[PDB]
Amino acid sequence: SKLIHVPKEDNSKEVTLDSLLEEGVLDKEIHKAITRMEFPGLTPVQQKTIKPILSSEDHDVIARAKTGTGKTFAFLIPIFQHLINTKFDSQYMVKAVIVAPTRDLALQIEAEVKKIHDMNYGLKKYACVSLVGGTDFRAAMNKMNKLRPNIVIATPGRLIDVLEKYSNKFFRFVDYKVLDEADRLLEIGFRDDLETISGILNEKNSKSADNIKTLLFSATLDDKVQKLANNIMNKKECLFLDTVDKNEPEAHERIDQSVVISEKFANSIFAAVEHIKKQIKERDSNYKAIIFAPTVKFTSFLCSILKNEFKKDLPILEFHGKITQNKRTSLVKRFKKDESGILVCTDVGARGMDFPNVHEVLQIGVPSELANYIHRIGRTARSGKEGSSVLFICKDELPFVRELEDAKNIVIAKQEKYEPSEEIKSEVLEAVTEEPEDISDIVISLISSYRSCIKEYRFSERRILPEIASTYGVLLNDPQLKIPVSRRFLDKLGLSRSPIGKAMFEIRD
RNA sequence: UUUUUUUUUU
Ligand SMILES: Nc1ncnc2c1ncn2[C@@H]1O[C@H](COP(=O)(O)OP(=O)(O)O)[C@@H](O)[C@H]1O
Ligand code: ALF
Ligand SMILES: [Mg+2]
Repeated sequence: SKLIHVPKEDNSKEVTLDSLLEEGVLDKEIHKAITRMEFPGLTPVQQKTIKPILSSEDHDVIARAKTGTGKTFAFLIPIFQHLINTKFDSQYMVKAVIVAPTRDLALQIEAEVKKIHDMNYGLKKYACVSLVGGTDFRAAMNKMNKLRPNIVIATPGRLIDVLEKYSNKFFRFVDYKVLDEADRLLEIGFRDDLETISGILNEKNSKSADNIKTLLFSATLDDKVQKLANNIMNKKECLFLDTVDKNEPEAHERIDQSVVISEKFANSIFAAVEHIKKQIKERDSNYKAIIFAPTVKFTSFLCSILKNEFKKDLPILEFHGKITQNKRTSLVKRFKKDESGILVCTDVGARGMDFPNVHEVLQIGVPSELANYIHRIGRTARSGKEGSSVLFICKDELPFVRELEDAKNIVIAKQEKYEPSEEIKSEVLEAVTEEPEDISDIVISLISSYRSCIKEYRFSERRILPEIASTYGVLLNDPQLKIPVSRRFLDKLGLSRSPIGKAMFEIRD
């Protein structure tokens, strides 16, 4: 299919809510809802996408725009307009399906639809239901039946669950599907799900297999995503609407990025603690920050340390995929409203989540994928606000920083070294209540996460894996102590003949 | 001794 590039333009005419109303693109009812939100104007991605999405041209749309620049309303506004344009046709049926890679993001998008409803009660007739895992299936279906929604927001697993059973009842008249965080949804482990979803919707569509228009949105995408999305794009033309220059870095330029380089992975823990201590003092506890970590077990560990250090000064919130969904949703609601606090999380929170007025993003170690560096730091400096980010890594993780330069043109100007005092080490370690077995579990989770990104980040296996493993000895305050394991466990890892394995583990069988 | 997410509360 024919890809049509519409690159970034400097001196193009400003599109406004009024201009779109006057032009007949937007109806008064959606104009009213968005005007009442009192935004200074429409963001660049909103100006670029609203009219093309609503065009009668037989095309799909790909849109790229930086983190926090209003991509959500860029698709929600034209979706609502479509519902108004076709309001007397198939009025009890789902016309738009929006898919997101995390449950909390799907639920946030639903909350944004409700904000549109609250600014104009006349839009409540275009109802919305979320279909996400970790919620009661029957309760959600009762809501589908009661509200007969025109908009569904979903995560892939639960959507497939519902579609296998109820595609005929609600989904035979879909006109749009949206992949939010599109590049994430087309990686391995989501791509097959999106192809399943797309196939069902196309097969069940009452008009034709190519009726559905597909919209892809992300801060991180290019021409390669069209290839990955080939099996789910129906139309003969695809419009690529880009608000970022070809060679311009995808990271938001307003973020003051820095990197703090330690000799050892574990030292990044002490560096982050001292950094947070300094920010709390200098800002007089007026501090809202998000700190990312590589694994669930390490995130939980890091939370314990930060509570011991800082619970007297700020709330510390624990956010990852093993937190119950009820608690995930409640903590997201709280951290959205709170003026201060520290959110400690995995990449479950890297993309999409909009927590207003976060001052700083912190990272201990590397993200789960290169693109998530851009999204992680993009949790700050949203909707025209300022922000800073600090990457805490060890020397053996430096090839990640080089890959950011080579692959994404991201060059972090501020770089500094860190070495922990014996005082901070004692302070942090003495409060740790985890047993050795728990510490082993935590460090092993890190070994596995780092092993999976060696190729992508061009790490030296022989250096990074022993360094990560040595965290066990650092945390137990004995640097020659290796991780005690069995022979069969070493065999499962495939390291029973490796010198790398001998450096990491002691066969205490 | 589940590396980040992602149905199985259908
Ligand atoms: N036109 C606008 N002007 C200012 N802020 C906006 C505008 N549109 C949306 N926002 C706000 O910007 C924030 C980030 O939007 P979001 O859609 O989450 O960003 P993205 O999806 O591009 O990362 C939200 O709080 C949203 O309400
Ligand atoms: F691009 Al986003 F939250 F969707 F930063
Ligand atoms: Mg978004």
